[PDB]
Amino acid sequence: LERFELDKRVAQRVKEQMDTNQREYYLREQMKAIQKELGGEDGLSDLEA
Amino acid sequence: LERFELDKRVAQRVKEQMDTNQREYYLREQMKAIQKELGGEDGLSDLEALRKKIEEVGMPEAVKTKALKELDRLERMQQGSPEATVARTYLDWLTEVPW
Amino acid sequence: RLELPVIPLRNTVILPHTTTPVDVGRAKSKRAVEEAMGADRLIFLVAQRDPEVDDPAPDDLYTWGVQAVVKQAMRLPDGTLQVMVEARARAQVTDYIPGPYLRARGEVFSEIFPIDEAVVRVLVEELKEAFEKYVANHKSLRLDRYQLEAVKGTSDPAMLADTIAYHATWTVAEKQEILELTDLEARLKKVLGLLSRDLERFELDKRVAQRVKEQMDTNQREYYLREQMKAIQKELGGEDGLSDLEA
Repeated sequence: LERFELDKRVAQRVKEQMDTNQREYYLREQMKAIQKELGGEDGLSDLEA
Repeated sequence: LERFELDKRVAQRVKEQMDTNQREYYLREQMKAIQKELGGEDGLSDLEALRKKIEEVGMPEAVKTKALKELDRLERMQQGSPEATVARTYLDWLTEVPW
Repeated sequence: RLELPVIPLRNTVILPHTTTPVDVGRAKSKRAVEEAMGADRLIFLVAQRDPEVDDPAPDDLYTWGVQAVVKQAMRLPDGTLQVMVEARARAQVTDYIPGPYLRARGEVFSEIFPIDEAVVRVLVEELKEAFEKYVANHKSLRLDRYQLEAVKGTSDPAMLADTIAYHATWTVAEKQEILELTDLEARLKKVLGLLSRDLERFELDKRVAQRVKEQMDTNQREYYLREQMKAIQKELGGEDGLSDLEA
């Protein structure tokens, strides 16, 4: 009973892992996306300036 | 009539100017919004406090702009690099001196 | 110029011809609502300060308010008294009564008349165009024309300017300022400009959505590229096993 209970525990856990990984991955993706169109994208340039 | 049409066109031009300027800060808002939902919270609003404290104190506008450039230079490595460390120090210096 | 008790709000500036269920959560402000029902069903909603006031104060109310009317006087004794109001039209405010509950000796309906109908109807049509594409483009709101097309007898363009501005979700401080505006089309230009700014945000969303889609397509394509390499390299894997076997 308890072994299958922790099987379900790690089942919800592993689904949360995929949910978390998808969300993390996606979040860093659109911050890359916003970084593509910024004045601060060019503001990082020092010797280029 | 020509003067009034010129005035409305100039007002519209300044309107798109300020709207796109706000669009840049909305992009900044969304980027900091990304930083909070990801873990770390930007060191619990580390640069967020810095940027606001700089630009809650009255600056010349050139100072605000070059401060934003030096701010966005913090996309770099910061482990002894004199390109984020000196940037951190310079940012804090602009943050702390009275105006 | 008459006493109507002012119902405090948190920050919501009630605009004319905008049906609003006002959730009066303060027990110090519920008495204003009860006096508004007991005051010939004549509400004088004057908006508080743009920041949500910790204590509704007479000086926290602006010099302009709206003379609303009780629409649905059902009872909710839950502490957060929900009153469904609709502002008849805006009016200016002269002097106040100390509270809470807040009251003020407000004034008569101070409106701006529909003047120069040609340009005004033209800008209202442009505003309704911007608002209709706002409704049909901004999925973040999806608010129908059931509070704008629902009002037709009072076709005052200030009423529509305050209704369309209400239908969108920019800052309500600008709604307070446009309620204090005396120019009919500067109200219309202000709503149209804020709608254009919102549509600029929306097209920015489309632009960044295109950037993220191309970026994920790029990552996917590189992933397929590497696994080909792995499907092009694994070609001789079996031979390696054979040489690693009897050979």
